[PDB]
Amino acid sequence: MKAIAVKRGEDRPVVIEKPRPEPESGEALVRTLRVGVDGTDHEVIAGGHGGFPEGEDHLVLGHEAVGVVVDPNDTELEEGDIVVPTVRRPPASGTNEYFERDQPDMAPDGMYFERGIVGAHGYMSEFFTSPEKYLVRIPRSQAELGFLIEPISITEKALEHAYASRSAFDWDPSSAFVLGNGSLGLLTLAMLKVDDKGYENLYCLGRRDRPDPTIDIIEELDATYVDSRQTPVEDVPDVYEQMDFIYEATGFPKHAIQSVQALAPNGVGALLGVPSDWAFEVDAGAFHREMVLHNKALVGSVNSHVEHFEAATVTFTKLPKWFLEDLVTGVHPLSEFEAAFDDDDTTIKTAIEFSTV
Amino acid sequence: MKAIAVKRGEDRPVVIEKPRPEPESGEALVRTLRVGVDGTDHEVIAGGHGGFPEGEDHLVLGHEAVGVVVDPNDTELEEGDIVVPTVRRPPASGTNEYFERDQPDMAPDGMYFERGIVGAHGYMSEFFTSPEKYLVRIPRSQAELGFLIEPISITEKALEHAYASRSAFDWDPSSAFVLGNGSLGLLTLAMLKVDDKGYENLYCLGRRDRPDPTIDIIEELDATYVDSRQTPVEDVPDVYEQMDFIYEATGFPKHAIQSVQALAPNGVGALLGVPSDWAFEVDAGAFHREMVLHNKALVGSVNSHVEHFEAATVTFTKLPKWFLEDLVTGVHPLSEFEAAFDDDDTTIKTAIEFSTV
Ligand SMILES: NC(=O)c1ccc[n+]([C@@H]2O[C@H](COP(=O)([O-])OP(=O)(O)OC[C@H]3O[C@@H](n4cnc5c(N)ncnc54)[C@H](OP(=O)(O)O)[C@@H]3O)[C@@H](O)[C@H]2O)c1
Ligand SMILES: NC(=O)c1ccc[n+]([C@@H]2O[C@H](COP(=O)([O-])OP(=O)(O)OC[C@H]3O[C@@H](n4cnc5c(N)ncnc54)[C@H](OP(=O)(O)O)[C@@H]3O)[C@@H](O)[C@H]2O)c1
Ligand SMILES: O=C1O[C@H](CO)[C@@H](O)[C@H](O)[C@H]1O
Ligand SMILES: O=C1O[C@H](CO)[C@@H](O)[C@H](O)[C@H]1O
Ligand SMILES: [Zn+2]
Ligand SMILES: [Zn+2]
Repeated sequence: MKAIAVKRGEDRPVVIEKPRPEPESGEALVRTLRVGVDGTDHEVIAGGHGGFPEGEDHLVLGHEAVGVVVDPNDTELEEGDIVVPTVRRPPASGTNEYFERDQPDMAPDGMYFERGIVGAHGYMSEFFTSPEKYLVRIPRSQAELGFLIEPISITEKALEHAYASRSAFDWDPSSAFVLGNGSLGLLTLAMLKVDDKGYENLYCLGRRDRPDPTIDIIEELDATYVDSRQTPVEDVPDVYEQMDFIYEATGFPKHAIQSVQALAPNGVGALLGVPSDWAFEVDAGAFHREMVLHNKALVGSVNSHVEHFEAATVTFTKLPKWFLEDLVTGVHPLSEFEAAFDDDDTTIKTAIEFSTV
Repeated sequence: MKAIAVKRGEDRPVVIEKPRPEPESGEALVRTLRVGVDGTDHEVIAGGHGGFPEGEDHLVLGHEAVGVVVDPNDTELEEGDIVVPTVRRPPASGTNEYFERDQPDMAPDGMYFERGIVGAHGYMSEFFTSPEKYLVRIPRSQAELGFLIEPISITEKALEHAYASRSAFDWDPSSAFVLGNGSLGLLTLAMLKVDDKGYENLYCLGRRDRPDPTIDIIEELDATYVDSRQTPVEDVPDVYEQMDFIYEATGFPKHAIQSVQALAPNGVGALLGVPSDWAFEVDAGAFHREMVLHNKALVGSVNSHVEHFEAATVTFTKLPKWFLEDLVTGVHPLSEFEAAFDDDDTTIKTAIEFSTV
C-alpha cells in the first residue's frame, strides 16, 4: 500500500510503499478516507516536534483521520462503520495507569506514543489498524469532513479543563479572545460562537494585511480581527476590552505570558500552542500581581480522548455550513498530495483524500 | 475607645482614640478579643499595599480578628457568641453583583473595601460593628486562637480553586511544596499534612540558617526544608522530586514563573503572594511548553468568604496542638502592642490582646 512519510535527514514528505497491515485481536482494519494536515504536521516535518519510531528510517504522517471499517475482526464494530481514530497509544514498555484509567491524554512524556507525531506511524496510508477502544464511530454524513473531529476534540478538552478551573464560583463570561488565525484558532472561534457559556463579544488575533481569507472568516463570524502588529495582546484591554476567556493557538511564548494582562478579573487563559525556545524580559511582578489580586487562571492542554471526540460530533452539527466550506481550502487526491503541504496565506485547512465511501 | 492605626505620612503604628461605634440595623456590636498580625499588615504599614479610607488621616489596622458579641441588636446572633469577621465590605458606591451573589472574594479592584487594608478601618480597636452576614460564629473553645481562622480560610479558598482546576480528570497527588516559611506558609504546610488528598511527601522553601524556629517547625511536621540559596525552585526536581501541588506564599515574582518548572505533569500551582514590581529575563518557551505538553495549571487566589471560614473551624481542630503552640510566638496585651510588629527571624505569628472572654 502507499503511505506518505518523512524520511530521516530528508526535508519533504514522500510516497513510500508498505505492506497492508493485519489486525490483531481486538483491532479492526480501516480503509483511510481523508487525513487532515495542520501546523503540528509542519513542525514534525521541520524537526521542531515529535520523533521517529525506534529502528525505523521514516515516519508516516497524519493524526487527523477518518476511515471506514473494512474488517471488524473480533470487535463490536460493523463493516462500513465510519470511524475516527484517537492519537495516543501505549509506548514500547506497554500499558500504564493513564491508559488503564482511560485518560491517555494526561500521560506525560515517555508514557505514550502519538500516531503521526511521536514514536508511531500515523494515518496517511491506504489502510491502518487500531484497537476498537481507540476508534470513535461518527455519523455517516460527517465522513467527508470527518478529519475535523480530531482538532475539534482538542478544543473540547481545553474548554473542559479551563471551565473546570472556574467551577468553584459563579462565572458568567461575555468576551472571548482567540490568539491565532490558523485552522485551530478559526475552528475554535466558531465553536465559541455556539458555546453554551453565551459569549457576546468575540475577538481573534492575527497579523495579516487585507485582503486575506482568514480575516474574512473572522468578520463573517461577527468577530473582531485584532492585528498584533498594531495592537499587541497586553494593549488589547485599552483598545477593546478585558477578555473573560483567552484561547492561545499561536505557539508564540510571549502570548502565554502577556495573556494574563489581557484577561478580565476571574478570567482564564487556555494554552494550546507548542512553542519553540524563547527568552525575553518579562514584568514578572505584573504577571504575579494580576494572577493573585484578580483571581486569574492559566491552564495548558494537550491531546484529547474518546469523550472529547464524541462531544465533537455534536459541536460539528452546530457549525455553520458556510464556515466549513470556507475553512477547508483544499482536499487533494493522493495523486496531488504535495499540494496539501503548501502553506501560503490563502491555505487554511487542507486534507488528502485516499479513497471515497 | 483605643485603636491601633497608621497615620498618613507616618512610619509606625500608633494608638489613637475614637468614639465607640453604634450598630445600625442588621449589625452587631462586637468586643475585640485578639487580632493577628501578618505580612500583609507590614506591607500596609510600609505603603506597598492597600490605602486609607477617603477623607481620613489614618487607617485602623488588623484584618485577622476574633471577638465576642456584646450587643446583637436586631440580628439572630446571641450575646456572648464568639465571632470572626470577614474582611471585604461593599465600597462607597454601594452593593454590587459580587456581594449580592455572596462571592465578594471574587470582586475586582474598586468594587470592594477590605477592612484594615484598603478603604476601610480594620479591627484593632476595642469594639467594632459588622453586619450579621459577615460575622462567622466559631466554637467557643477556638476563641483564644480565633485570629487564625482568617488566614486558614485563605488557604481553604486557594485549595478549593486549585483542586477545581484538576477536577476534569483523575488526579491523585502525592507531593506538595510550600514556597515561603512565613505564618501563611507554615500554616498551609500543616493543613496539607491533614488534607484528604493524602500527600506523602511535603516540602517547604525558605532561606534561613540553622538554628531557626521555622526550620524546626517544618522538620517537626515531617517535611523537608529546602533552602532557596542552595536549591532554587527550578532545580528542585533534580535534587528532590517534581511536585504535584505548589502553594506560593513568598510574594517573590520569580517563584510565580519558576514554579511551572518544579511542577509534576498535570500539577497545579496556587499563587497567593502579593508581589512588588520586578522584571527579569525568563525562558518563556520553557514556561509555555511545560504548561501545554504536561497539562499544568496556575491559579491565583485572594481573600475568602463565609464558607471558607466555616471550613477553617474544622481544619483548626485537626491541627496538632504542639504546632499551634510553636507557630504563635507572642500574644501581646494592648499595653505592649509595639512588640507585635517586631519582625525578626524568631517571630512567626503574633497577635494583640484587647480583652479576654
Ligand atoms: N495542544 C494541542 O494538543 C495541540 C493540538 C493542535 C495544535 N496545537 C498547536 O496549536 C498551534 C496552532 O495550530 P494550527 O494548526 O492552527 O497552526 P498554524 O496553522 O500554524 O496557525 C498558527 C497561526 O498563528 C499565527 N501567529 C503566529 N504568531 C503570531 C503573532 N505573533 N501574532 C499574530 N498571529 C500569530 C500564524 O499567523 P501567520 O500565518 O501570519 O504567521 C498562524 O496563522 C500550533 O502551535 C500547534 O502545534 C496544539
Ligand atoms: N492572597 C491572599 O488573600 C493573601 C492572604 C494572606 C497573605 N498573602 C500574602 O502571602 C505572602 C505571605 O504572607 P505571610 O503573612 O506569611 O508573609 P511573611 O510573614 O512575610 O512570609 C513571607 C516569607 O517568605 C520568605 N521568602 C521571601 N522570599 C524568599 C525567597 N526568595 N526564598 C525563600 N523564602 C523567601 C520570607 O523569608 P525571610 O523572612 O527569610 O525573608 C518570609 O518568611 C505575602 O506576600 C502576603 O501579602 C496573601
Ligand atoms: O496537533 C496535535 O499535537 C499534540 C501534541 O503532539 C497532540 O497531542 C494532539 O493529539 C494533536 O492534535
Ligand atoms: O492578607 C490578606 O490580603 C488580601 C489582599 O489584601 C486580603 O484579600 C485577605 O483578606 C487578607 O487575608
Ligand atoms: Zn491536528
Ligand atoms: Zn492576614
